[PDB]
Amino acid sequence: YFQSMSPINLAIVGVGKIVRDQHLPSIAKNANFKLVATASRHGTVEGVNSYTTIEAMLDAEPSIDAVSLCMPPQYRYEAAYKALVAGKHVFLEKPPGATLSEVADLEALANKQGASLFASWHSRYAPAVEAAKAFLASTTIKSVHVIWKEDVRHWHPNQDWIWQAGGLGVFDPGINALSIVTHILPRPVFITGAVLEFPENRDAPIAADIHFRDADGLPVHAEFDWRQTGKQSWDIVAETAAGQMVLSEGGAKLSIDGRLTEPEQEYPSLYRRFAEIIKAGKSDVDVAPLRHVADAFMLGKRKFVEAFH
Amino acid sequence: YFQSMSPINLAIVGVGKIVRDQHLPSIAKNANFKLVATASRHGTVEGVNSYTTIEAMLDAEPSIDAVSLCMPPQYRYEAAYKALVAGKHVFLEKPPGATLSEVADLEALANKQGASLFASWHSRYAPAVEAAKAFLASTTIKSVHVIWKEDVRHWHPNQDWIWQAGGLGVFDPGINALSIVTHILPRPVFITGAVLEFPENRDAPIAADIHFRDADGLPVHAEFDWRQTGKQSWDIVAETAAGQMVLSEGGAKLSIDGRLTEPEQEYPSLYRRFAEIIKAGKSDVDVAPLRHVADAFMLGKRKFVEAFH
Repeated sequence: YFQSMSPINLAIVGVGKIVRDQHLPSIAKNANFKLVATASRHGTVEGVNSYTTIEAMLDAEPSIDAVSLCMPPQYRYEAAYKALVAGKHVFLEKPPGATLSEVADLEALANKQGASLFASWHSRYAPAVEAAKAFLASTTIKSVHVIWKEDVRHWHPNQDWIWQAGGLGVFDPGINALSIVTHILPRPVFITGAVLEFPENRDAPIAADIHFRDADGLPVHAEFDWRQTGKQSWDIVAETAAGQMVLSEGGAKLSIDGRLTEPEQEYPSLYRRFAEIIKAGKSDVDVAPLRHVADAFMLGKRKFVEAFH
Repeated sequence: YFQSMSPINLAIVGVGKIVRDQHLPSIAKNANFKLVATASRHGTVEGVNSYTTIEAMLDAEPSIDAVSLCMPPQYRYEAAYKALVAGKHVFLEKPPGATLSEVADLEALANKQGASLFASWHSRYAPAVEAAKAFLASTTIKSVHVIWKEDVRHWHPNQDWIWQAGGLGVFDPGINALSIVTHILPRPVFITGAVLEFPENRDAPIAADIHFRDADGLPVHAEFDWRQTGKQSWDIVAETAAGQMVLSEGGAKLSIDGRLTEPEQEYPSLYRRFAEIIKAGKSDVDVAPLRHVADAFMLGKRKFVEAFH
């Protein structure tokens, strides 16, 4: 027989491009959620109750069940903490925190409160991702090459944050490839060597060359480059004995040998995942891609290339 | 009534100073262990069966129950992996791996095999550590200052490894203070800002200034310095309202207010801990201090100071 379900009452904290282009539109389509409030000193949503602080909102809106926290990782611990302390489920934007320690702390808090915490990784939900995963599982794998090369100027015009110590530099778009690889490969990998290319100012890298291995010694090469002004590349190529998969366009398209076998629904699947784990009563906090970033910074030979303006 | 127990049959893999000064002597005193074999291309132990490779030893000595792996983190994954694959308990030297990812991998392997894995942190077992921990628990804490300043020249004469990318630089002795703080404090902390001081060659830092917070905003300041040629400092000072604790000499001595309240038994307690968790059927892999190191490298403003010879 049919089981009726009331919506999960959702609040949004934060504003910006991703909030307008991705969050709000996906929420509007998702019937398992009701958007009941927003909290921000930088904007409101027409016809939705608004508050300037997360504490003000948690006080005044006791019907809230969950919160999507859309700010950058810098400001984000404190807000995630109060939400979980209130017992709300929490949807974290990518990467899930500034440090791994903050995140492991938030995770412990969440378990203790029975609240579902979620590290979203949008790229992991790009439309050819699961078909790559299922493929690689039936097949034997030889090598893996990750190419993620894009032009800063085009995507991050005049921005300061990316270059702060902590801003991650090229790892900012790079963690997305990591969030795919981590899901796609059969076995976990680890960094074996890394080179990090910094400008003379600022305190964050422009390119990286990284090698990984798994336990069976499968080699993984990753190149991240923020100077690729020409052809845009977001691919992960795997030499297989069945016999060569290419996943391109940030996980969007899959060509087995050359037989190129759906449309981009990343944020809508994130919200499906969030609805899903709330109803299962679980968390989904995979830190593996942020862990790879931190390892790269810890192991990386710090190489200086020029200046950037 | 009395319960009799046979020894845990132990193998040692690796050689060096710590093997002679700490491991072997502690093993010799510990009746819960029997040293049955060694594996190394760099030395043997008189009257103990010797092998050149860990695989040779695991084949020929089926009575082995556990292994202490004493090599540096570089070589150490592969050996830890084969041991756990064999189903042996594993005692890892500090830090437990080169990367956090390798360690999380070894941990998963261990659980899957039912084998006890152990990240040893010797300094955590320094003789005033538990008295600090119990103190801070009954008390309210204001601030925490960590001073860990030592002269390289004295302790690491002419060594190359410490400066490799991956060698950790000053974080090598610094992770020991981290391994205390992590145990001593009531709540977990996280890095809020960090400065990392590199020489012009090599690829690893000489000093670090690091700030942390916990959830209640308790401030923690840490200074690590490898140029302190004068007074040797390994202290962690906590301003309390009961009313000021000093833990000095790498966790060895405790002065509450000035009432300075045992002798150094780090490795013997490590082996007690290892015997203990094997009999309980559990692992003890606290990565929190290595996690702090990786965070520091990921968040750190990379500052250049001079050259080093």
